[PDB]
Amino acid sequence: TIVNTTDDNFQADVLDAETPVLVDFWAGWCAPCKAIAPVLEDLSSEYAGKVKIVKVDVTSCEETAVKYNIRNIPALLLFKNGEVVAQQIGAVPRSKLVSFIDENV
Amino acid sequence: TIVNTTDDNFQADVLDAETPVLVDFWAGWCAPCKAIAPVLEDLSSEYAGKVKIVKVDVTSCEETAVKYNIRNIPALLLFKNGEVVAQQIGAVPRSKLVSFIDENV
Repeated sequence: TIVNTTDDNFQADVLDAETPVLVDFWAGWCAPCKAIAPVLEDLSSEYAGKVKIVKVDVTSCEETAVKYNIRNIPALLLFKNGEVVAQQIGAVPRSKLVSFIDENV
Repeated sequence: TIVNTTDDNFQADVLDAETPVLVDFWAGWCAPCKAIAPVLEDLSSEYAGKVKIVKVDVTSCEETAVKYNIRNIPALLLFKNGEVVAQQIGAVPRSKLVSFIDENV
């Protein structure tokens, strides 16, 4: 279960969540972004109930990208209680994604 | 003298030209796209009449960005007679942009 959110739904899907939320900013022209889709699918299942994964398509969500000072994609921002607590900019291997999630639970 | 094109103006502004065309795929949130904007303005004048520079805002031109497999932004694609002859993906210094232009033009 990976929600695709929108500028209008980001409050409900991300900011209002109590489960920590890993937000994936991607675009269809972004090759490294597309390349981490498989690991994000696996991770969404591995961490079910502990972490919610949400995708932001920056083509239709430019306002959201700007609002959170996205400067480069792939960008993965971890939200807790509606605030950004950590981020991983640029694609990294599964092992670094697993370590990024585990330290910031 | 840098033309901002669209999905539907792309053929007339880029593909139909006989002068070589350097296309910069960019977005407003993208930081390296800002990194290279000044040098692009200088190069548009240094190479006036020899290379035309055109900009594609991927936020409103997703179709073009996907069609040309740009990988990430900023993407600098050199076109000659409507075909891509070389490309530089990511920001690079002035000296590498000059060598990129001259080697393929």
